[PDB]
Amino acid sequence: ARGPKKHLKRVAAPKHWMLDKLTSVFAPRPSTGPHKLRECLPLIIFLRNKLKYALTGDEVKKICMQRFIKIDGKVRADITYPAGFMDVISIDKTGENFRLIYDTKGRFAVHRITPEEAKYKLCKVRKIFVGTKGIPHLVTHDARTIRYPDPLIKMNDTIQIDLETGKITDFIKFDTGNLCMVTGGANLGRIGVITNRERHPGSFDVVHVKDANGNSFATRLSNIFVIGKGNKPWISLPRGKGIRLTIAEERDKRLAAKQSSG
Amino acid sequence: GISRDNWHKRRKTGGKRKPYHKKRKYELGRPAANTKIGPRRIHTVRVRGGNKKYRALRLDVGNFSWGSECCTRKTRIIDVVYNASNNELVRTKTLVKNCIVLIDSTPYRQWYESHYALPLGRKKGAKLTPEEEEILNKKRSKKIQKKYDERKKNAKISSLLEEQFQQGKLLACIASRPGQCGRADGYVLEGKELEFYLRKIKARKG
Amino acid sequence: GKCRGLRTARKLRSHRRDQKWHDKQYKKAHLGTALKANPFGGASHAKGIVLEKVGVEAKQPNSAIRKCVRVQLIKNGKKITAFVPNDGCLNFIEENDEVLVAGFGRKGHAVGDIPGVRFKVVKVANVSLLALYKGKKERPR
Amino acid sequence: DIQTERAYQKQPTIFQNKKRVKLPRYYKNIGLGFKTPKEAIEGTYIDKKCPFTGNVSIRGRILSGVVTKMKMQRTIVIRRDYLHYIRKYNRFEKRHKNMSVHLSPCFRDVQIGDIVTVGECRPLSKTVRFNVLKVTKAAGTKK
Amino acid sequence: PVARSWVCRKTYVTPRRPFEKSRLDQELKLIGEYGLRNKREVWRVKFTLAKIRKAARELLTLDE
RNA sequence: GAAGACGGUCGAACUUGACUAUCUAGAGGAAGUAAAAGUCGUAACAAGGUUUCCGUAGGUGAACCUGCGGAAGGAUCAUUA
RNA sequence: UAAAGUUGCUGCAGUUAAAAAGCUCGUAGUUGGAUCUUGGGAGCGGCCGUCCCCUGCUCGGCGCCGGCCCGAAGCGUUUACUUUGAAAAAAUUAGAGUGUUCAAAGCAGGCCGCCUGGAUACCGCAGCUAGGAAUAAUGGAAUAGGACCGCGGUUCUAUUUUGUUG
RNA sequence: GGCGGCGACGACCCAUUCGAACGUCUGCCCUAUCAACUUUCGAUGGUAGUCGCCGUGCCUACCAUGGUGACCACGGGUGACGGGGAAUCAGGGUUCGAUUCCGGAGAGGGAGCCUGAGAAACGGCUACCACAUCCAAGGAAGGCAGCAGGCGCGCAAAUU
RNA sequence: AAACUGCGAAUGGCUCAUUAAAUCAGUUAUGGUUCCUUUGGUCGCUCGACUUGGAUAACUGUGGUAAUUCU
Repeated sequence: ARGPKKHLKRVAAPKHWMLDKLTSVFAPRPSTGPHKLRECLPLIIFLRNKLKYALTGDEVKKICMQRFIKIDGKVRADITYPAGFMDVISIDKTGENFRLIYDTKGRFAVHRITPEEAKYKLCKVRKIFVGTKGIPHLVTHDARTIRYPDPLIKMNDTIQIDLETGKITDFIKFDTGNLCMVTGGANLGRIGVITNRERHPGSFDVVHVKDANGNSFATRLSNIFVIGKGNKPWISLPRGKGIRLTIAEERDKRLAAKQSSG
Repeated sequence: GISRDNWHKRRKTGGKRKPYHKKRKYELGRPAANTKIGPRRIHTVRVRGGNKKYRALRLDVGNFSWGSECCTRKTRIIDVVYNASNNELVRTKTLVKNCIVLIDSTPYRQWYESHYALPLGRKKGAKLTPEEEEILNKKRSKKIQKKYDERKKNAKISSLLEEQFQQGKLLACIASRPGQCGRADGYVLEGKELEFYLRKIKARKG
Repeated sequence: GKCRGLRTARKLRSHRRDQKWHDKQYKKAHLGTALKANPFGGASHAKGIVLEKVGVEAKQPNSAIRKCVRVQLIKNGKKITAFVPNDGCLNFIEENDEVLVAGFGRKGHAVGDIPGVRFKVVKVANVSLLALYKGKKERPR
Repeated sequence: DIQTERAYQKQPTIFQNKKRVKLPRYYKNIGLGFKTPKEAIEGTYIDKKCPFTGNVSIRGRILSGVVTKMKMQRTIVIRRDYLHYIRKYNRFEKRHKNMSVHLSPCFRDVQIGDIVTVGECRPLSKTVRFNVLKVTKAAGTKK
Repeated sequence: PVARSWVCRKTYVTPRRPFEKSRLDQELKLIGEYGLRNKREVWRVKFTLAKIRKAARELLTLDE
């Protein structure tokens, strides 16, 4: 190509959207935004595919242009806006509020929350730099550039920010023992306490994470978030609590629920 | 056009390539600026990404520095003396980066004399007759003259600079890329740099 | 194999590579000379124009006269003696007729009693010679 | 020794015309647990491509190979032998790549046979993407 | 580029010897007994069993 | 601030000659293969009527013949103090 | 493409069926003798089974009258190998669920507003990671510029140091 | 007369997303009737510039004599776009992959460039070459390897 | 409506001719670069008019060429 791509083929789309392979040739190419192409859930896919308010994409136009969908605090009239991790989708006329947190299976769950909870989100810091006149700047995973943060906030921390203002409240240091939502790789959606960050100078730093049931796994650092101090999370978790019960456990727990419920 | 292509060239091994693609744009070359001494003609380019680049084609003024004691002044360039690239880019008076150029000294001489209050260059017998800077060699209070004398303890200049300042022509080295930035800035040579380049001027000349 | 070294991958591959050329079925397919000298140019079938009807004397043992058809191929301009199948089907081939011509069955080798005839006539004037023989299609003239 | 070339030879960082009444040397730690040699810190030479006293930054890959040729100015040829698995024959074949590698004159005691450690940096020249980081002499070679 | 499936596989395999008397007359014994219409209806069942029977072989190699 | 020109640069193309990858025409020559019954012989298979064969020479209508050395795949596993 | 073990790594042949160079030397290639740790300490089941241990020196917590037990860094023969981990587009293939009426398919669906799915496996080689050290290579001290020790000499160097300042 | 709300558009720079570009490591079919090749019309490297978005013999000037190869370079061929994949299939394999996804390339062949963030763009322009259209014969216009459709080519492929 | 302006037209689609360490793939680098757009910063930080100037198109009119989305 001799310039940037504007289309995205349906078969080329990221797997976690769970678009089929018979409705169209194309998937919605996410609008350029805070989150990456492969990590974002576009608004259209959150409206017509998950919540199923709309049927078509012209329906999602007729909902979003009425200025109802308020993604993390601000109204969005773009059907392919990249809503991503921790972002709070406020549909005001239904009085519903959703936080995009990963189900323990790779896909984003529909996780309803209290409006009292919806007022804040939690942001992983990507880097810190010192701006034009000794002014410490602070770039997050959703690119929310914050000037004059608390000086004890380091590179891989998280920051509980208030959406109505956009100011930090409290920050979780990246320390051993803290809860961790894993936001990349095979362990996507998994929750557990951070056990051992193993430093590999020049290469990628792996980070071991012990689960709540004790089923310890590992991840590359870059794919790791922190959601709580020790064992207590700062969000509401989606059901399953980021454990990833095995295919055998899933099977007999489907059999058990299928017979017991009736 | 004039291309900047790795693929027109023989491989490490000595075997020659075939082009799988035709000349791309982003492999621009552009013709050499070949900037000269004279009244300012600086053309602008539009370059990769809608950015600007300042083709110097004639350039005389230059913001040269005098590192030894921190001062840097806009000064007229008079000659190209030496180039470590080609011997022709001295014959053809072409300013490039790491050119050795004769520049004026009078901004530096005015500074030195308006900071240390010592007549620098200036042969004995030859006074300053018009009475301009004879006023700016005297006429302080008590403790301001004291400050100048305490500072004057550290006003010994090198023998080479003292000889160059006499002719009104210092030797300076272009640190800018006039074809790119459109400025002929740099630094005045001192010490073993100036010893080296005076030997190379002396080597080629005689 | 006659070198069971653990570090002998290239000798074993490079030997096999060299000794595959001593196979007929390989040497044939992996040179131009078999695909060039092929009158059909590597094609399955080929339309050509009948320039005479030819009796070919059957082999040593059995002794009939095999009614074949001398063909100028269109694509190449090359000369082919192509056999005509079942009883009395040379009566369906007027001279200067465009005939579709296939192989005989043995991948360009001479078949049965017929010396150096590798081809059969399939259709004549774009009408199938089985359909003319069974009388299903009539010859358009 | 130095100022052989037509242009003057100096480190671009250190300024050597502070007013008086030895040239101080710029050097850096390369990282990745590699000790900068004493020769780089002590030395008089100037080499812009040296990963201790030059404008080059080592990142990405760290390789190793036996030195083959020390012929041309300030660079050598290493020879990296490896075993390529052909799967049909469940066997390996001895292959080699011989890359051109820049050899900083902080490493002086280098002979053709010494196992040299190299680090990936920006392209120095048409064929050279590796500077030398340390030198281990061939097994035994002391006399 | 189109929104069509393409995914489709055969549900039978034609047997290697086309004229085993023992097979021809055991597959017609099946067709008569169970009122099927051609040997494709038999090779369809035989093929499903062979895929089941292939998957079983694959799992019996694995450790308990 | 338009035309236009000098110079540089990228460079299609064109002329001239050589090198050359494929295809094609070719007087004539010289082979090979294929036919049901052509001519001269009978070289080989029986000690094939001079044992056959190898290498290398020369010769001759043709198979071939002869010299020299070699082989048994020989027509002798042996031949007697 | 299989059948072709008629291209042969698995796995072919080479006295006479096609085939071992006239013979030998010979460099890259390929292959290469043996040898370098073992006994028991702790515990269970009914003499035999399954586990934990048989490297060492800067920063703090289960404690103690400068250090003892231990936690976290950093140096630690070098590789192949094996096991684990990270990471590795979907689509295809295997494969979980699901009566497209069956099926190929599909990614849906189920229940008198609620519930549920859209799993998982494989992804040679090369690269990254962490256990094992058998097998194979490589190494170290042999004119001693050899260890482990404490000592006495010599060139350049953090200041804790003279109430605050020469 | 002075103070302000909700937006729209604009804007230097930093960051972010979307990429792009050039680099690292390792991996490709046949061929030796291709064994030496590359190099003062750059071959490998040094030094200093020019150019370029930047790293680089990318290019100039002066240097040094390198660089690659029996672990097959170099040259030639390929009915060779590469890959994810396809067929076959005890276990090994063999063959295919123009073909809907990824990446590359080209718009009759070469070449040059305008605009723009992004093009050496061809449903943009400028020449040349080949072909071809309209012409009051002065001139003008062209690019279906987009969708249909036509001719031709063929064994071989659909509705203007 | 037209017209100026802005944005797009560099995506999509087609084909596979060329191309054999090239393309491509896995794997890293960009501490060597560029980046419309979105997103978030930034946008009285410089100590030195209650809104300015000349056009040009659409429109009207006069055309020319056999002919063009010519002008």
